[PDB]
Amino acid sequence: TQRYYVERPIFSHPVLQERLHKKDKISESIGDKLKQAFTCTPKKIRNIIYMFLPITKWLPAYRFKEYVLGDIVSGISTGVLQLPQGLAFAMLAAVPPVFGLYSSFYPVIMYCFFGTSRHISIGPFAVISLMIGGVAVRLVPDDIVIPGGVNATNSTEARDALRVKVAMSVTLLTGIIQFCLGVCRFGFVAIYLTEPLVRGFTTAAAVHVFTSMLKYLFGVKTKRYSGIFSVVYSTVAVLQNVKNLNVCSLGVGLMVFGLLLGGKEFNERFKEKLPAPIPLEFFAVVMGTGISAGFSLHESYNVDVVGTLPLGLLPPANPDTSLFHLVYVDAIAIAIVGFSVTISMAKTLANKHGYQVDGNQELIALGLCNSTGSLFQTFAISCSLSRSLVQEGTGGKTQLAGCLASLMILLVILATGFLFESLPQAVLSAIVIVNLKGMFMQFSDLPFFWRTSKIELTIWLTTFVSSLFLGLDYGLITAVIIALMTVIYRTQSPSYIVLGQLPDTDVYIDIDAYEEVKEVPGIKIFQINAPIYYANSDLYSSALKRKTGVNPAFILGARRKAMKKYAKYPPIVTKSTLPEELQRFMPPGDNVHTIILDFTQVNFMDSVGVKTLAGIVKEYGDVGIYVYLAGCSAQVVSDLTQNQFFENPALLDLLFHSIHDAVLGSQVREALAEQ
Amino acid sequence: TQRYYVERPIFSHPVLQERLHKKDKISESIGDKLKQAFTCTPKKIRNIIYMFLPITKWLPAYRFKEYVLGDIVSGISTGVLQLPQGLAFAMLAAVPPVFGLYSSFYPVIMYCFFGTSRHISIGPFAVISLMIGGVAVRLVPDDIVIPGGVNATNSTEARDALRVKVAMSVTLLTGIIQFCLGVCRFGFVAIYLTEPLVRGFTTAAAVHVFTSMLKYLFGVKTKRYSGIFSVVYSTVAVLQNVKNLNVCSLGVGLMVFGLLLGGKEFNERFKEKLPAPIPLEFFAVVMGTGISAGFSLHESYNVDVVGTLPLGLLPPANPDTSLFHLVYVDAIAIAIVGFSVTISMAKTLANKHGYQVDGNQELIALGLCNSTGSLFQTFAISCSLSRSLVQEGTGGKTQLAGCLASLMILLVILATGFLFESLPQAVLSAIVIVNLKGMFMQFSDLPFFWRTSKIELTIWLTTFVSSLFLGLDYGLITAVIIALMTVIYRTQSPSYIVLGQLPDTDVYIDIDAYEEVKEVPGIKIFQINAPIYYANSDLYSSALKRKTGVNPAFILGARRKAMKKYAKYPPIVTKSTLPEELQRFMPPGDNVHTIILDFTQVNFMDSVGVKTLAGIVKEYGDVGIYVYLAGCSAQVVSDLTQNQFFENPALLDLLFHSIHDAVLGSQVREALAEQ
Repeated sequence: TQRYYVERPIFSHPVLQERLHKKDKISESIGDKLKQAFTCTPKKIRNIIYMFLPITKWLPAYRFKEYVLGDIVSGISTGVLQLPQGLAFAMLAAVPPVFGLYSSFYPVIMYCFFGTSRHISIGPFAVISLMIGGVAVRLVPDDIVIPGGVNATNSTEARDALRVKVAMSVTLLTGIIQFCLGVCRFGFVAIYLTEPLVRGFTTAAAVHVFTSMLKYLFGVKTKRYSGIFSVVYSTVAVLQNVKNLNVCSLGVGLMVFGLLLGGKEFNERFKEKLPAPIPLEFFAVVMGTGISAGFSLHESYNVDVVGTLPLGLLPPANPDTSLFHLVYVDAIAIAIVGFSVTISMAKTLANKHGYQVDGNQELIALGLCNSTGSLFQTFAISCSLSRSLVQEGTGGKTQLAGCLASLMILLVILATGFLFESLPQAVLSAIVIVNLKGMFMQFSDLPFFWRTSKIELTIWLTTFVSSLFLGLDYGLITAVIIALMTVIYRTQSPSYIVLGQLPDTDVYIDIDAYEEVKEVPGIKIFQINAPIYYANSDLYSSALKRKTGVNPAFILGARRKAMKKYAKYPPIVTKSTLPEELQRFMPPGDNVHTIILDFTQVNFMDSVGVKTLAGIVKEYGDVGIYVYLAGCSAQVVSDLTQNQFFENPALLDLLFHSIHDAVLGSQVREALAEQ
Repeated sequence: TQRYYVERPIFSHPVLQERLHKKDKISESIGDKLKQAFTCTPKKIRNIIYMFLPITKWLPAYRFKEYVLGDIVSGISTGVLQLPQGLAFAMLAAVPPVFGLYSSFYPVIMYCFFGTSRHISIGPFAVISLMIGGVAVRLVPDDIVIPGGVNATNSTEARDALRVKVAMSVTLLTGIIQFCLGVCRFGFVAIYLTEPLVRGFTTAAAVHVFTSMLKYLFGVKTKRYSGIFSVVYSTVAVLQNVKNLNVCSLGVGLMVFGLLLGGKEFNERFKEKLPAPIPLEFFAVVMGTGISAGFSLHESYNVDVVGTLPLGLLPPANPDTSLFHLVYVDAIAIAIVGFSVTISMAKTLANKHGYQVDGNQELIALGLCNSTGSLFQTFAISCSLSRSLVQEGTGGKTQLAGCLASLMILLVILATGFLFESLPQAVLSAIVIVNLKGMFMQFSDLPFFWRTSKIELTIWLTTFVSSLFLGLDYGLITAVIIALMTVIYRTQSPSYIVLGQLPDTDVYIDIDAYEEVKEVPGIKIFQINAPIYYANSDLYSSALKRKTGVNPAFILGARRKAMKKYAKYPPIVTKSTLPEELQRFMPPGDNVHTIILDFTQVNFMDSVGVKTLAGIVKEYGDVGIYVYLAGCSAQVVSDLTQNQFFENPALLDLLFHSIHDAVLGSQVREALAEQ
């Protein structure tokens, strides 16, 4: 009507090509673009400093008026949750518990200096601690009888110190690997961690942490498992040793568990203006240690206890390097899983607040944290998932909440430690299990991805199962590979639709979707929303033949049967005119004379796709049906040209700019044929 | 001009949707389509019989007049090449050589009954024989001293028989696995074997066969290697034991090698009308055995010899099944690699002649061949690559060439065998090495895929290297995974191009490609030829901001700096009109008022892509720039709707049917704004 007036000639490929002339587009010194900048410009230097060491821009652009309160409250809460988590993951690392406080202190300040994620908290992260403990057990097994010299009982201090040394070596190697990956721009790999992949992976990690804390909650001594089917073995071992437990350890653990669930529900449900997310975990830990000490619980009823915490800050003893030959593989595994968890949580919390986390810079910061921690008697670190959620939800505006947690841990390690000596391990297990609630709430993503899109649900469930039953490392690798497989599947099951023309317009849409579209007579239009490549070409050809209802093989068979019933410079022609007897013995099907293949949606093709297109064109030409490509893009035209599809026959004339151009060209030649 | 006259109203999404009404499209009993056919129709029964047991259609549709000559000549040549190849692969399987003739006899007739590939020959295929020999060595090592009873020298017959039993068990398991995969429609996986993948894999297999035949060519006894870096270990072992060789074995081997190369060049170069591809290999083997016997070569100069061939056809002794517990994994590996090689060669020879090979039916036929062979004292089988090329090139029109080879092997095993007793292993090694020439000629694909397309070259080289250095099994798996990774890369590096309008038409093409396209004033058009999904969204957004030259963040910064210099039911609005002071202090850039995102090429999106589009629209709306989606397909519109992108705001009005519709709608609203 009033608008959209075109009045333009028929643009086949040769017409549009002769209409317009190419440009130069060849810029000089291309491919060596970054060689010739290398400048000492102040802006570039400040940008590099901002990118490597972001605290140069964190501090000056600080907003006191509200961030002071936000970070104060969030840091208080996150350090409160940090102390018991650090202790529990330390005792789970087969390392004396104070090294958990060291790991909760040093890497936090190092990340503050070098990290970019606003809402993140850095600590032991029990699965990393599990791998560290498995390595320590492997290198320093329990049965080792060392000639100490005093000829006394087999004190565990020597074995514990050897395990600590193993932890130092492996964590230093992970730090070095992480830094080396970070400088070499490996953080780009963090783009393959989808949202459902991250959700499933973190939920599997939460299930791992739960099944790990089970054995301390029950007060049961069981053999430590690590590797593949680790969670299954841990759970079955706990259930096999469900007998001979410690009834009082369960009593205190479940008591603090129930009171802590009640407190969390009280604190979340009854949210008001002035009330803040009270530090429940500190109350839990102080009541637990008070009950344990007042009732002599460790010596009366034989409950497992944290034990003695050697006070003071130890000097930076340089670690050994001769255990790398034995720990390189598990150092690689620890570094990979730590980076994956850190970037996954930093990204899923950056999505909520709209800021960009550089995966490479996260990797560099995490590696430097791990290395300096190894220098300062610290095992490997990562992002604590539950503490990250707690710091985010409480309103941590900057990294200063992490700093506040670090200084509270510093207070615990310098002044106190007399106090938390008599603390049941059940209290720590209950605290960790309760704080896994934020991770466990991610199971609501199953109905969501069921309604929204089942490919994302498949990614979620596959990541969850693979990451739960295998380790987080192998589970993560297989989950990423399968998430990438989903794209191949999505290009392997396209939507082949036959198009029909909206009357007296140029709009071509699905014939069997809107009933106001009547396909133009004697023309069939095919349309695939996928690239035509090796994993897709045969399906595309078969679908064309099936859906258009025009199979050249059946047509040739019909010609042969009709003939049977009748018994009563280059030499190139791309179109064999039909030498039929001009009879009706063939089935009275449609009299289609051309087929238009819509390549607007076809992103690319490779050699197999071009071969199958040559086959399609040749077959339909042999039967007597023209084939037109419509809307071929420059990428697709180049992919057709590189392969020997245009040996300059009248094949460059089969291409048209759009579907309507192809329809009009076919109608024009059909009218010309009647002349 | 004369044609292409549209004269149609502006079709935004709501206008086109209200113009036309949806159909039903809901067919009854959908999703259970194959439940309600289950017919005894004669056509369906004959189709099923043709599909499972194709010899029912091979024989009746046979064309004597030319296929008789073709199959006669091709069968003669292929059986001639079959005999020495069978013997060599048998002695390489750590199995006495006659079982090579059994393997060359029974599975060939079984495949004739059940196989679909016209141009294929079935035999031992030295790498499969290598895996079989490795399994036999593992289960029956050389050092085993069995109490035979005669208390004589440690005769190898008992050890050889135990190795044969192991071969029986493993090949029966491979046959069962292959059949079970074939019935369960596993042959669809053969669609992921690209052309370059197949070429690289078969060239790596040829290199494997060459390095395997080296040690028999040199007459050197070396430890057998199998597994990962197998070829490297075999070659380094041969070169380490390059000393203490057998000079006469090398003499005869290189003599027949040179004469055979000369004969092959004579036979191929001097091709004429009446001359046929003479059976060179039979002359080679007969001269070799004549020289070995006449000069007493095995006992005079100590050359390795084929040995005695126990005459006659052995009865179908049923194999044991208690070795499955030990050989299941290598049976799976053998079945996978055998199917991969068979389908790869059958497909690459079906491409030359234009006929379809059902991967599932190939798998079923190969499994039945392996199983019945295990019943008849046969080790595992596959498609011989060199013999497949020889049968194809000589002009094998049907499977009867395979039958002729099988009957010639039957003649060798029933009548002769007295003769080939004194045959040097060097002659067989030279024959195999010479016949690897067809596979080695595939190295010409490197310049071809260098000029044509470098993704295919990357697939070729990666498949070759991975399949050569790892085994064919792990190499094949990694090659397939990387070939699928290339599609992810191809969607991760699209061609972002800014479009410009061809004057007074509706054709929009690249601005910096043709210099006759002038972009419409105050509009920027962006265009990606890729899906917008998780691995692609951030790159797409950054590329839009960079290439269009319109970054909302820099624009907001410019507004803030201008303000600084000045110091001298639902509540939804998708477009924040600019509250500027109406001043020029901002940089004098373009005054773009809308950005049109071309989604014609966008095949699909997932949750991450829809999130980044919501972000893009929100950002540009906040700055004061409209964003229009142009050409969204039904798949993309559904992907936008499932995710909460249309919460029925004026967002369903941002979609337009085509680029020109979006341009005209933006110009219309801009004109209306001036009112």
